Amino acid sequence: MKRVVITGLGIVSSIGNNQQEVLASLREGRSGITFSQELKDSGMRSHVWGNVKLDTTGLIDRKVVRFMSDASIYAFLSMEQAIADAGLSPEAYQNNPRVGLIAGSGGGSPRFQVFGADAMRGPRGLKAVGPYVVTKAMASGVSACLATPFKIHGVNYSISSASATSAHCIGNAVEQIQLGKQDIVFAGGGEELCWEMACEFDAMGALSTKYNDTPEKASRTYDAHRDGFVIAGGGGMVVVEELEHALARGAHIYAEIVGYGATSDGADMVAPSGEGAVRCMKMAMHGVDTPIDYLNSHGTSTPVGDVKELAAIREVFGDKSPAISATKAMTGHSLGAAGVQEAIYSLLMLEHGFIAPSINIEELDEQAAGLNIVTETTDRELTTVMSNSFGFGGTNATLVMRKLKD
Amino acid sequence: MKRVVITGLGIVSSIGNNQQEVLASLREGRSGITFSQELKDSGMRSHVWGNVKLDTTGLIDRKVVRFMSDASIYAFLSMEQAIADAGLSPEAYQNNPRVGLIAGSGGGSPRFQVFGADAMRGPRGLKAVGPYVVTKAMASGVSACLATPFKIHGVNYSISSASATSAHCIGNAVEQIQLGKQDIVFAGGGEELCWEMACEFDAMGALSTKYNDTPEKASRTYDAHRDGFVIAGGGGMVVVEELEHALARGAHIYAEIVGYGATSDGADMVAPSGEGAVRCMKMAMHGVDTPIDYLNSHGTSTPVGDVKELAAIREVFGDKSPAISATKAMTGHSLGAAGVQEAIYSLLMLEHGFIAPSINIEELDEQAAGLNIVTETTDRELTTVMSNSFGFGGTNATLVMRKLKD
Ligand SMILES: *C(=O)CCCCCCCCCCC
Ligand SMILES: *C(=O)CCCCCCCCCCC
Repeated sequence: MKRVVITGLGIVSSIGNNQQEVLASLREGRSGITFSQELKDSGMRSHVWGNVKLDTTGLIDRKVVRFMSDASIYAFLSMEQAIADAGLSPEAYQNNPRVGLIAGSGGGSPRFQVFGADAMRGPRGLKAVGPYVVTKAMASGVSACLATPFKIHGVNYSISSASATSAHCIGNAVEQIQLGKQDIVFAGGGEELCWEMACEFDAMGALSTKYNDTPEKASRTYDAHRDGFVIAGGGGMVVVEELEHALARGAHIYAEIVGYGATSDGADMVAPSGEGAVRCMKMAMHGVDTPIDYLNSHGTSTPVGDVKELAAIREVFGDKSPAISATKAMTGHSLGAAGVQEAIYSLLMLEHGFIAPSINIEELDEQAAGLNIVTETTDRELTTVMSNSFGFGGTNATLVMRKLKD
Repeated sequence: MKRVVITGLGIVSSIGNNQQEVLASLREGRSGITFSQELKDSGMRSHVWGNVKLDTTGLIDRKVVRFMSDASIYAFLSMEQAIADAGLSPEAYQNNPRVGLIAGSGGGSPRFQVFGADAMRGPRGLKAVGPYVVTKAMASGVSACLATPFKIHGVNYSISSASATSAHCIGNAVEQIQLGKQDIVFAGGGEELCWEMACEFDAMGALSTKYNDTPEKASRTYDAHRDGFVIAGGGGMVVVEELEHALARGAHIYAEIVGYGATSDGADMVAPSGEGAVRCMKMAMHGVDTPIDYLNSHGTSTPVGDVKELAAIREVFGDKSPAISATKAMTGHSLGAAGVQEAIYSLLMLEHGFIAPSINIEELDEQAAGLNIVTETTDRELTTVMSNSFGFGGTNATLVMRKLKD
């Protein structure tokens, strides 16, 4: 029954360590992809990634960071930013039963799980493993490592759904507020970047391997010669809040979440059916009586995936399709963190009135003909935006956000 | 607004491969803990575990099982049982937008995450890794691997929260129905059992190590000489359904879910605060006009944990406490699968009118004095039952289930 808005955001990504840096990159169509000596040394074929350009050493208290893996660290930093951006003080959100946290990652921590196994097999056994691997490697690490130090008393758990992970976290947060159980819920996620995890993707042939010499051109959603996505890492968090509660404290409102769709393909384990995406987008548009001005597609730069989504978009919008752009062309695929980060990019476009470009399209794919895929930064007042997130196992999520009247 | 009931269940645990075996074990007070050569050979101090005594070979189609890890296998078999028990046919739950699945695991698959890293570092590299490690190792493996083959079209994702994982999955399923978004939601989870995961717990001193010579006595919740929990694996699944929809199809109803609590401690990373549990139980009891007849405790058999929960119980019920028993004394701690399996044990006690015994208590802990702890199988007509699930990161979940009027 309650209305839900976003009143704060935080982000650590391949194209910026805060929203100011991210805004700059989006407007310039700047790539965050670099060559990775780590991936190459591991024996992989894909040697490019969207890495976080930031030394996190000493940014978090020793007694707090000892339980964390990179996914949790990225999410933590993003939350600190979100709290400051939202203008919330400790006395308001801490030890408050009406304030919760829903954040997750797609793979937990392959790095620390492998570390533990490797240590256990050495001559020092248990002594070499140490007592902190469980909180670093458990699937709920991102929520557990944040809810505790931030003194959260409300809901506390992680939602995981591969590449749709953080989108579902935001959606579930919305639901908690609509149910009247929470007034504020920090929602987002994080994902570490390491060969331990990346090699499994390369092994299934999902990663780009043809552009290692020109890193910034590897991620090329919609380009006729795309050859897989570029793995990335990072984190993001947004403050989901009940409308009256936000207005009562004089919060800055970025937008209202007016639609949330969550569906399942029930078809293929790794490829989207398209049919599920159609139902997801429609579900998210139910009751939304303003046109979608911009759509931030899932578009990972894969042969099948890119066009399956475009086909879904055509069926949903008919001859009234919105401006479209795939920011992954610039940032790479941050997996579990993709949902929240892309929701954030969309919010920035909505807040500053511009559409970020879909870069690296040298030869548009035949199946993309006729659609308005923006390839250059465009100034334009936007009112309603949509963001898609699809994951392995046929899990779909769509979020629709709209400016609040006045 | 909608009322929610459980119309089917499935389970694969250390004390039974279906509800018939589980029921017999609960009544007899039979342990499912055995000696593990695998754990001993790995270099661990804890050599006992609650293993699934079932050969799963050929129980799942080749093309489907190739994408799964053990957690998914256990959950899959549990879902098959639940579907048959619920009396649902393919046309009833398949390709139906109103039917979903919410199931998870606490750690995904440490075994396959390590396999991938090991294979990659060998002479075959990517070829040895293979194309199936991602779906086996990703945190959402359990939901992805079930939703796809069972043709699920509704919600599809995993909730993870350490030892409260599958309890939150059931609670979220309840919310989806209350929101009127789904008519049926399969909820539960699974967890693999392997040294790759167990050694990290031993490394932090969380597992029992003093009773390897007498495996069946290692797990002893509330006993003065307990020394940590006994790790276990397995799966569970329940059919969460809207009341009218269930009645309309002549379904057998085990009970109605009349309360669901989800809170956070915001205190310690590994130990429960007690305060969070109090708030969680009170939240789940709100509006419930009948007394709690039986409480299936979290009780993992750890020095600190066991008494913190007892203190919370005492705070909530005072001198009028319900009958209490920790089934983990029999089954071991199945981590991510604990929530749903224990909900199932509780439903069986409600359905068959008996209280399972809290075994292995040779010297009751002094802090348990004055509480109604049951140590002998006791026939008694139950009407309302409660089950607690707490996890690392201070995450709490409580479910309250009650019989439906006549
Ligand atoms: C998006 O759907 C692509 C798949 C993301 C899965 C989450 C990350 C899993 C890492 C597992 C490492 C072996
Ligand atoms: C319950 O809270 C006890 C902790 C369970 C955490 C989930 C299982 C994580 C295993 C993988 C990391 C070692």
